[PDB]
Order: sequence, then structure tokens, then C-alpha cells
Amino acid sequence: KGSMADVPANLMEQIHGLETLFTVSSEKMRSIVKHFISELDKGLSKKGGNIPMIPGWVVEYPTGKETGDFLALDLGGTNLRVVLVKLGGNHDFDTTQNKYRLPDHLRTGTSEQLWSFIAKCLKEFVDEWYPDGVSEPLPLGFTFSYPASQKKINSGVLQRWTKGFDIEGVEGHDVVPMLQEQIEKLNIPINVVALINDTTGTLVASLYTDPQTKMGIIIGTGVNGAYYDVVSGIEKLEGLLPEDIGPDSPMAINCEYGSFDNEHLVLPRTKYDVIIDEESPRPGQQAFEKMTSGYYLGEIMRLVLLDLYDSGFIFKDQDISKLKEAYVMDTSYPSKIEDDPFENLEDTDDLFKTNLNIETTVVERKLIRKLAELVGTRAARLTVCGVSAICDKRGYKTAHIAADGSVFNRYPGYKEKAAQALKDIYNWDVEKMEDHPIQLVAAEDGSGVGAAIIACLTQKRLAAGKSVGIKGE
Amino acid sequence: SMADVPANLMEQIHGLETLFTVSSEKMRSIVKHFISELDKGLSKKGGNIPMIPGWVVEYPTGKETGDFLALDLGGTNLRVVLVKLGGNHDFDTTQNKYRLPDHLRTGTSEQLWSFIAKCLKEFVDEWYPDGVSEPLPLGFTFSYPASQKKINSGVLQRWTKGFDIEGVEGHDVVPMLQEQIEKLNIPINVVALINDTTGTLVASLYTDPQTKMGIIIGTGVNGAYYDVVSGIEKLEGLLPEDIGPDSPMAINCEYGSFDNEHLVLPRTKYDVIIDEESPRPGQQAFEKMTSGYYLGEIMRLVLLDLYDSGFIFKDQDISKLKEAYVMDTSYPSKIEDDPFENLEDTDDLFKTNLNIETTVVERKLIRKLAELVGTRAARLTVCGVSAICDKRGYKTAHIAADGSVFNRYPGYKEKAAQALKDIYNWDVEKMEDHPIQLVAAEDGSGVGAAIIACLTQKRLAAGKSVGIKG
Repeated sequence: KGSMADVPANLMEQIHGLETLFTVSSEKMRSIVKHFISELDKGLSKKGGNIPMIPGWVVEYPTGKETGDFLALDLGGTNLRVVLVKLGGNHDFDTTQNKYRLPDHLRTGTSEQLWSFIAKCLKEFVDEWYPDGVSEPLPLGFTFSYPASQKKINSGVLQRWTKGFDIEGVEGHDVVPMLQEQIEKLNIPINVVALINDTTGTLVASLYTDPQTKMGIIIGTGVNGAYYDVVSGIEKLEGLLPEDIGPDSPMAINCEYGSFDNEHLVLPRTKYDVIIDEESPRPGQQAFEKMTSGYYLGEIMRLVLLDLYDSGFIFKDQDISKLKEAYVMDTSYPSKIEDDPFENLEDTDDLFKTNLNIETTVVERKLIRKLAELVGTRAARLTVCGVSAICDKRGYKTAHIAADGSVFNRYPGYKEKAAQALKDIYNWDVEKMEDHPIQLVAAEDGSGVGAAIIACLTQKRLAAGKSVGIKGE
Repeated sequence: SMADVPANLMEQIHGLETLFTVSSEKMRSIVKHFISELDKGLSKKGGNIPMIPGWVVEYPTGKETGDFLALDLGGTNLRVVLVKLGGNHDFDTTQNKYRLPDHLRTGTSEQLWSFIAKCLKEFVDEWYPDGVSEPLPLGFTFSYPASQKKINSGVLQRWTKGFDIEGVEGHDVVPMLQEQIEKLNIPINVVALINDTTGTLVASLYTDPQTKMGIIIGTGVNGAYYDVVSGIEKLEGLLPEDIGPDSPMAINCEYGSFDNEHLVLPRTKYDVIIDEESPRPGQQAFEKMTSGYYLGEIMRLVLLDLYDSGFIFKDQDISKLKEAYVMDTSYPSKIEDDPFENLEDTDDLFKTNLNIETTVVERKLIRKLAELVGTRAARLTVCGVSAICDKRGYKTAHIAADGSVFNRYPGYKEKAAQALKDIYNWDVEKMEDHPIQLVAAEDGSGVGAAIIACLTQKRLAAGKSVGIKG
């Protein structure tokens, strides 16, 4: 009975236009899902597609029965962490970790400098927690989130550095023996048995603790999704697989679906999304990421607000200079705006006054709050198309979708928006979000615990002479 | 851990360990005196702990139904909540929140109460646009120090939070609010006034039948629990027939003032300085020792001491460190949360905010200190829990906890659970199976006030008493 109550016609007309632009109907969500499924298939065929659909070489489900000590290394752009995981054999584990800031020089240093530094961290970690030593070398899973290809789980050929890394002699080389040799130079009892993407670990660690997990999903600054296909449904692997990775074998897939619809034929791009892509570092790339990542939501809002300012609707007597800086509005903007509990939107007031030097009227803030809501809701509804596509493709009528990332974890009402979206797509007759057949739930730690459990599943196969990659690798 | 710390500094660290460590023995001795002071507050003579009756004389069953209002008055904001009870330990809520105008703190009484009534009007017109047929019962959370002779009364003893409004101290705030409601014609009855902690207790008992205490651990500290009428000497001869000796009675302890006599709390010289330099020296002793408001200040004074004795920050500009309260709760909290081997979060904190560069060893000392401070505060806080549970013979209990320290201070739940285990020395493995344990509270000052209002309205409708006779 309230809401946009006090908004003048000149402005209400603009909001309606924005509602049209940013609303994704159930019909549109289903049409996207079909194109998505199509692209997942295309990605698993010999021909390939925009969606990479990368085999992760985890060829079995965790049972929950696994036991013992395993390690993870999570190497990022700024930090690494080392994680010790003790598997309890009953869908349970204890963890302990330490975290290390990378020295400034590693970014542009030598290959040796990077791997020897990681190795010193490993030794210091291992010395502390096993004063006496270990019966067997500790299997280690390496989350190496840099573009990298592999023909077996226990390798990773770097395609290219990102995040400002610029180390010679690594691109086009297998990083696993690089690290392994620095480990042994220090005499650390560790075997690097796997290299993974964090999203694969998210899938694996979560299926370990929660048997109903059918997907690992990351929604933050980046987006990605991982799930288990079956070898027999992967045309591109035909003629490449060894005897003991048979057709019924599970195969974890790292989708890298951020690239879905780079053709721009499916997603509902607005004039604002076009500007964002055109002005971005890689125009025409990362289409789905650009439509779902939390990284762009403030930027969408900025461009809308600039458009409305330039057309003379808002901020009429204000100095809007600071709003002219690309990315000046990060994810905290829509987040704080949707989270604002005040009738007069005092948090929104404070955000604009103190960070942008813009004073607003109540009506203006009402429009700003409506705009953040449309943008957040759009993102969730598009994201959930990825989830639905994976479930429909695989026949999962029910599922826990194990979710992580700064948006899922911290964007206000995101869980509610996503559950509503899934309910809209399938048209479920259900009361409470807890009862939805397909539902997002908090993931386990993917880049750490997930990598360690992958190390376990890998070790058991290596110790029995069972393959974990294309025959002859 | 601390292998890199030289011997001379390690001695200073040991000294601080000694000063800030609370033994399980000292915890039990403090509890023993805390129980005595709870008793003295319930006696005719009274004591330093006010032990205010909250006039909630029954337990919620969870079978209550209906539509109920709450008003939560803070120092910055007020919240109006509509609560719908569904008859099964369940509820739906919707709320609005309003910012108090700048001038209210030092304005007139009329200005405060009419602003609040105006917010109530807007809320009711939004959710009941066609009006109602009979008044909506409202519970009013008013957490300032206040005596109560009846559920729907609150005589302000003392403004806090920088409120300085004339003609309120010493007077019942309920009629002042009710009056402005009438002027605007809002179909509301203010049927109850409550302290937030009382609401914490009652709302949490409504959804969790094992709740035996409501506790707030934040800027302010307080606890509430149900005593029994026969254990409240100060009400003897004051009660009507239908509030008998066996009736439950919710008690708002206001135990921040526990041990103002300085006889049991293990105050260090740093605690003494904080007290002497505070706006109310000699008051709020227990609060000063357990509130989150002082945790950074304690650290600030220790560090300043070590600097003055030539141990740390030797070549640093420590001027920012000389300002009182410059270090709020976010300092020990971010420091304890620092996940880096070389304490990189602590580094940025000091450089960026205090313009102080630290060595690795100094940051190890700093982190050690924050742990000591946080741990001490949790152990002293649970002396209050333990005192209430031992007073009433609760051998098992859920302690419904709320407040910025309980909710956000790093590892606090673990420190508190370990402190209870140390006190009782239980035979128990998993922290989740602790006999007496803190659990997350329901919304005290919203959902709690509405439920108390529901309980009160039920008594009134049947003619039953809700205060002293008279």
C-alpha cells in the first residue's frame, strides 16, 4: 500500500522504464536456461563452445567415509594459505590453517623465488604441526586459480598469468613439478598430488559433508560453477581415456561459465551493460560474468544515475563530479542501499553525502533504493539460470547447491532473491525457502578443505595404480 | 608462536599474563559474591544491584496468537515492530526504523514523546490503513535505568547516551508517551514497559523452551532471568492475592553496578585509570570490566605504559595513542581476527589509524594482549551467568545472548564456553553439549516487547494484576 507513493510523475515514468529494462520474467529465465543447457552440451563436444566445460579429473564421489591427514595450498594474487585437514570418516573434519602475505617482489620476480617462498611457508607450517614427523608424506592439493590446462590432475600448465603476475619461464610450463622440487630441496614430507580450481574444491568438499550436494557455485567478484557429469556424456574425451576411467565414471566439471553468451544473443543487456562491456578491459568477453558478478552492480547504478542526472531528473543543484569516475561505486553501494532499514533511507543519505558529496531528497533516495533492488534482483535471477541449466541437463529433480562468494555471503536478501528465482522458474507449489526441491546452501571451504579432500581422493587412486588423466600422461 | 620474542620483552608479556589471567578459582569466588549481591538486591534493604521486577509473572507457552506492537527506543534511533504470533513457538515480524532528530537529546519532554507518537502513527497508518476495531497492545522497550511498580510503568532514574531532557528523571515515562498517542488518536495501548534484557529472555523462551536467562553483552551489559515471588523480600506485603509466593517473576538485574565497592573484581592499575578518568568514577564497576566499550581503551593504556617504560614503539610518533577512547572495540577484535603469520591486519590497523609502524615481535605482543583482554572479559561475563544459574539451581540452561560483543567479537563464544567449563569443571567433550551454554537470542527489544505485551494483555483481559496493589 506504500512504496513509490510520493514519487512525482516525471520521475515515476523513469522508474517504470527502469523496471522494464531490469526485470527478468520467468519466461525469459526459462528461455535462457534452454540456451544455457545447449551451450553446456556444446562445451562438452569435440567442437567446443564459449563455455570451457573443463574436466577436473576427480573421477569419483567422496563417500564421506574417507580418513587421514591432507594438505591444501591456496595461492592467490595477494596471499597464500596453507591448510591441514584431518578427515573424520563420518562426513566430518578438523582444520587448521595459516595465511601468508606474498612479498611485493614475487609478482615480478623469478620462478624460483615464487616456489621457494611457498616452500618456506610449507616447511614452517609442517614443522609446527608435526614436530616429530609423519609416517607417510602428506598428500597436497594445490588450488592454483590462474588460467591453466591439465591432462591429469597432478599437473597444471599455466596458460597465462593474471592479477598483475609477470614471472618469466612459467607460462606454457607445468607448475606442479616446479613446486614439488622446492619442497624436496627443503626435505618437506609432502606430495603435490593435485592442482584444482577453487570451484571444483567447493563442489567436492561440500558433497563430502552434505550427500545432497549436486553443484558448487561461486558468486562474488568472479562467478563460476562446478558439478559432476559422467564420462559417457563427454564426447570430447572419447578415444583419450585409459581402461580404468570407464564410461560410468563420474567426472567433476569446472564450467568457467563466465563466458556464456559472448555472442550476445541471449542475456538481456541494457544500454548500460553495453557501455560497461565496451569500456571494460576485455570487450566482448565474460558476458555472463558481466551480467551476474557483484563487481559491476555499483557501476550499473552509476551509469543509470548519470543518465538521469544528464537528462535533468535528479541531483539538479548538486556537484556530481565524483560520480563521473568509473567504478567509484563498488559493490558496497547497492549492498548498503538495500540493507538501509530507515524509512527516510538515512544510510543511503550518508553514503552519498560522505563518499560522493551528493545531497539527496527523500524521493531521490527512494529511486536509488528501487534501482539497487532491480539490479540485485536481476543478478540473482540470471545467476540462478546457471543452476537450473545444470540441474535440468543432469536430471537432478532435487539438489543442494553449495554456494560461496562475497555476494551469496554478504549481499542483503540475496538468498531470498535466488530462492524466489528458482521457485519462479519451476513454478513450485511450496511455502518456505527451506523446502524448495533445489536450494542454495552455504558451501564448505573450497580452495582449502576442498583441495585437501581432492588430494585424498587422488592419493587413494595413485596408491592403487589407478589413472587420474588421459591415457599415457 | 612466540619463538622470535626476546627475553626482556617476554618478561613483560608474562607480567601482563599474570595481571589479566582469571583462574577458575577466582571465577568461583567472584560468583559466590555475585550471588550474595543478587540476593541483597532482592532484599528490603536493597544493594548496589537494582534487581528490578519486570512484572512478567508467567512463562510464554508458545501457544500465544495475535498481532502485537513493540517500540524500541535507542539513543540514535527508534524501531517500531509489528509481531504476529502463530500459536506454535513461531512469529512473523515487520518493522520500520526512524532516526531521532539531532535536537531531541537536549530538547523538551513533549518534543521527544510527540516525535515517537508521530512515528507510531505513520507505522499504524501503513499497516492498518483502514484502522482497527480495538486498540493494539504495545510493549515499549526503554532500557534506561528505571524502577517499576507495575508492568506499564517506568520511572526514569537517570538518562544515559547523552540524553539530557529536563523534567523526566524521577517521573513515569509511560503516561508521557500514552498522552501523545491519544492526541494523535492512535489506537494503541502501552500495556508494558520493558528492559531489552527482559525481552531477550521472554522472546527466546517463546521459541526455545530451555531458555533460562536473557543476557546482553555489548556496549552495555545486563542480564535477566525468572526468580520466584517468595524469593523477593522487597515485595513482601505489597502484592495482591493473584501474584502469589510461587509465581514466577522476571527480573531485570541491571548488574553493571555489581561490585562498585571494589571487593572482588580483579581490577588492574589500567582498570583503575579507566574508572578514575570515566564520567562516573566509582560506578558501573562490573560493566567497566566486561563491556566491549572498554576493551580497546585497556589495550591503549597498556601499550602506552610499555612505550613509556621504553619497551616498544621506540622511534614512533605515538601522539594519536595519547587520545582517550581512540581505540574502540574494533581494535582487539580485528587484532584477534588477524589470520596472518606476520599479523598483516594488525600492521595496517596501526599504520593506517594510529600512524604507528610496528615490528613483527611488537605485533605478536599486541595480539597476545588482545587475546588476554578478550578472554578476561568473557570469563568475568560468565560469572554473571553462573551466579544466576547457581542462585536458582539451574543445572542445565540455554543462556540467550545478544549484543555486539557476543555476536561479532572473534572467538567470544569459544572463550565463554571454555570459561563455563572451567568454572563447573564438567565431564563433557563437545562444546555443543555443554550443560549451560550461550545460544543466539531472539530479538529482545522488538519481538520480546510484543510477546510481553501479549502476555500482559492476556492478564488484563481476565482482570489479573500486573503490579503492586494500589
